Amino acid sequence: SRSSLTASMYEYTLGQAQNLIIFWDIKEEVDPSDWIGLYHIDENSPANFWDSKNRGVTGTQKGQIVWRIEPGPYFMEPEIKICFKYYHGISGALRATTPCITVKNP
Repeated sequence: SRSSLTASMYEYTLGQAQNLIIFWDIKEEVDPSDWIGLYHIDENSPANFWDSKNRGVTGTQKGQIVWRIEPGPYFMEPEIKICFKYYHGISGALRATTPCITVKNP
């Protein structure tokens, strides 16, 4: 079994009761420098200084963080394509990623 980063749903409409939970299940022995970064699917710098998961992803192998996708400065488009990315802090090596999540803005 390999390291995985899955999500409750890969499509979220803004202003719904249904929230998006991010389930990470990493088989690698994790470092306390690990994190999940929330970046827009954008043809730009692969650093993509963007949103992220805070405390709770601080080098934990497996767990979940539920999050309300609210229409803020990050969510301006009619359909915001985002992706969560669990990086292993050592070398900043991408350990796991979610499919491109379609955040729809009605």
